[PDB]
Amino acid sequence: DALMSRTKSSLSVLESIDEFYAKRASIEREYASKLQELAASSADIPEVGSTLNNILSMRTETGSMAKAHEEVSQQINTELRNKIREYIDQTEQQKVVAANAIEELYQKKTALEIDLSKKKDAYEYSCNKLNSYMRQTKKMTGRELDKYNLKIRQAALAVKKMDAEYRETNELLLTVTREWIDRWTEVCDAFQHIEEYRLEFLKTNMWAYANIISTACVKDDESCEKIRLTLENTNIDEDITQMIQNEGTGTTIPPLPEFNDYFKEN
Amino acid sequence: FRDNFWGSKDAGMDALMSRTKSSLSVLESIDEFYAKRASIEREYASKLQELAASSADIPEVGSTLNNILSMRTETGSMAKAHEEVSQQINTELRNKIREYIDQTEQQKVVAANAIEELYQKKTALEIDLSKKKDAYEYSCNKLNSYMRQTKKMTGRELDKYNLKIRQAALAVKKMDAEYRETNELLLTVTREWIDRWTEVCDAFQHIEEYRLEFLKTNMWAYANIISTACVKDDESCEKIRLTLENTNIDEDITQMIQNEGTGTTIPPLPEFNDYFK
Repeated sequence: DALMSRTKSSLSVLESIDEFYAKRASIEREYASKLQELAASSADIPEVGSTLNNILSMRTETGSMAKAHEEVSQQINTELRNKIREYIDQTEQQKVVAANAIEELYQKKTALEIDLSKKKDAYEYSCNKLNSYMRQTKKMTGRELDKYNLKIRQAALAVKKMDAEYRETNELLLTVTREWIDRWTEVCDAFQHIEEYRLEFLKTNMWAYANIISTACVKDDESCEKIRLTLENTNIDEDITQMIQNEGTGTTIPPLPEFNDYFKEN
Repeated sequence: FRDNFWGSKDAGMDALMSRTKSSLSVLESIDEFYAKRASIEREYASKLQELAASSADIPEVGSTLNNILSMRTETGSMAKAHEEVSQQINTELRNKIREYIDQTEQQKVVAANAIEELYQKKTALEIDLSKKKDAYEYSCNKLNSYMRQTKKMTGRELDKYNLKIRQAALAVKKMDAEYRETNELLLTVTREWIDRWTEVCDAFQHIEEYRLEFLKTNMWAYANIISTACVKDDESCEKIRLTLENTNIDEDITQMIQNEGTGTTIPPLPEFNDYFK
């Protein structure tokens, strides 16, 4: 009944899925965030002049350009902060090994001492093989072939010695397993501890996953509220006024043609 | 208020002809800015609904299967959220910029229609009035040269003076008909030129007080097209955390180990008194 394969297969499924979570986090920033982090800030932030002479209707354009960039400073944070959490999968994907390679090899050694001792017991099933040949002497003595009784002594002394083996191998193999019913309950209990705390790790480390992106959502949303604030301070009648002084060409009327006379210099 | 755009002759028109070409260069720079932001977000949703829908079969199952899958099914919510963003940018935002681009160029013709008619009519007279003042002040040099030579060479002789009255009629001729008249055709044109030009400055001022309000109301749409995604993403975050509060530790009740009735006493007892006794 080598059913340690079932509790040892539970360990094959604790790291083949932890790999997926760490693969997902490792992928949800290079296949998701290496785009906005890069494309938003990098491809943007030029010195292309807004060329709006309006000191105010220009505050809102750069405000839209700035908050495009103060939106990307927040997807970079997730790219950083969430690849500084996948590094907590390895403090479980390899810390669990500290909790499952210590009381596993220490339990393997005893688990095979049983295996050959029982094989030594089934090998010492000769108490039966000489009992079979003992009875067949007694069976054939009903015919009385006159000194089979000497043979019967032999198998009688033989049976005595060879069950003294069987009783010896049986009491030993008894406590070898009686001390394995005990110690196997300790791996049953220990595995149910760190296969129950792995779930608290999974749940608590995934609850801190959305709280890592919910920050990102509230960041750029709060930054979008800043594009509407910069967009409310605009007062237009003062704006063209400020813009006229720049592009102003002339304020006095083009004086009219007057008829120049003859006595100008007479 | 925009009366103060007169200047010398053509500075005003060219100062106002550069403002429209610069104003148009503001909106097209704003238009393209959406196009660049558009495909950026469009690439964001491509990868996400790729990443979300690229599901695979792994030994996970049970009440913890919800949370892991909750994470996969909310990366497709982001894609849907940010595809709408880019969608709302090229369909609504960019296209409505192309609206005011064309509406205004068609309105920038109606405003100043006959400006070059009067500007060139005013120039024709300006130079032609200068052609006439040119002759008038050459016509008076000769007269002075005939009334100043007679000044030093006084009337001490007997020569017919008809040189003066012959050319005095010229001075009146060239002056009156050709200067006091084209200086009055220029006046009536000028007084209308000031009128029409004053109404063209007023007409673009009104246009400029729209472009500023339009840009504000357009970028306000831009801000709220993004806030659409932000609350969508934020709401789908509690959906992750709603499915994490649903997780109790009973998934280890999903047991596969074959036990509970095994591990017997095992003191093998073949005494071989089964029959033999």
